[PDB]
Amino acid sequence: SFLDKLIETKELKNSLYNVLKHNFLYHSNKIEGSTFTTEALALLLDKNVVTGRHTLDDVQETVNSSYVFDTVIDSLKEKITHNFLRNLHSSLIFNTTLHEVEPKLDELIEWYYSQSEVSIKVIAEFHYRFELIHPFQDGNGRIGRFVMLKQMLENNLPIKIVSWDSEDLYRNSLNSCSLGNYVPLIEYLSSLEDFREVYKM
Amino acid sequence: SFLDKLIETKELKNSLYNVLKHNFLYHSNKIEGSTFTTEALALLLDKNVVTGRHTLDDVQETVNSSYVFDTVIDSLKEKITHNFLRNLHSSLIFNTTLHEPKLDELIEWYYSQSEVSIKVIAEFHYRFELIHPFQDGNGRIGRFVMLKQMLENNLPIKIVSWDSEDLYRNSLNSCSLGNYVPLIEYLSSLEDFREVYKMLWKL
Repeated sequence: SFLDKLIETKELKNSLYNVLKHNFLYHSNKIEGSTFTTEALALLLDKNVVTGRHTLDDVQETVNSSYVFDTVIDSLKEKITHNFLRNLHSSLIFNTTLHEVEPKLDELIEWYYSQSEVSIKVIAEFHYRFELIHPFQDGNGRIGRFVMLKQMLENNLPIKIVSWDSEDLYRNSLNSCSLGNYVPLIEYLSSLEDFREVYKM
Repeated sequence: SFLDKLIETKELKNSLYNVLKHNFLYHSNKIEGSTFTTEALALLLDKNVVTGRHTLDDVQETVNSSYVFDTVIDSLKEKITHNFLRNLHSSLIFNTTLHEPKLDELIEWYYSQSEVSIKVIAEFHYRFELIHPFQDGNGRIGRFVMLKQMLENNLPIKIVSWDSEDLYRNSLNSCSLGNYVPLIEYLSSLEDFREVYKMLWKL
């Protein structure tokens, strides 16, 4: 019923859609080095206004992140494919200084769509394996987290947004992980509060 | 000789080229509503960094103005054509909320002239504004063409300034076909850019 509210509340101001978009894009972009503050990003999303000091790459990648988010929500229920992911990537790196993999990725995808039920463990494993394959030059973190959110929303799972911190718990969690051992990432994701339960109002 | 110095310093930073680019783009963009200050514009051109409050369109149009400027200088001494102007336009409005016979007559008229002067530049300017070939960006494209024509014929380089832009628009208003005198008086009122920054090229 949550997804229903997300789609229905899309056009109204300060809604579930806009809040989720803001938090997710804020943390996900801040991990990758965006210098947008919460108010600067909110201002950019809402009124298309840029404030504070930023590189051109930061701004363009941010705007692209907004478009990619919208594309991800609009293209829910779609099967994750390589050309799909490349569409998201090229949409993400548009107008920037950028302007063995396929079989392993296909294997990962099949593994994902062979599950009887999807859980935080499955999503986390998909995340680490996707990062391990590393199909793209950059944005594997961003694209990967987008896919992660997509998977969470599609399967009515609790919405956990990877949050930036001062000790870098996310990256360290991915590092401590290894093949066959995804427990640190699962612990990290479980550590995070459910977004559904934060803004239940 | 000014042109030679302009070309030599094209690749150089904090040079005559960058001074001309900075001033010209500053005034030409500020006329159209850009909120970039001189320090913000200098920072953006030199280090590719955005500061202060701007719309996305302002930023993108500014950067586009930089690229278009570079393209205009690189295609000096080249003849102005419809595909050229359309190229300038598409380069100008890239990634923004948006994205003929009379014109040919004007172009042929320009390239049939024995000599080019401020009178020809002004007449071409007003006629270009009158045709208004593009939906938007006509002022910018037009001023680019003006600068191109000035540079090609070693004419005095006069940059249409935002301080004077009310006088520019009003002089443009007083103009009519066959009468481009107010615009000529206006351009003559403006200081020659060459003679302002003599330290950079002269002696």
